[PDB]
Amino acid sequence: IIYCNRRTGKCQRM
Repeated sequence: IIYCNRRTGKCQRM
């Protein structure tokens, strides 16, 4: 996943 949601802040695949 590469999505960079500005809400949750999930940009990486950690």
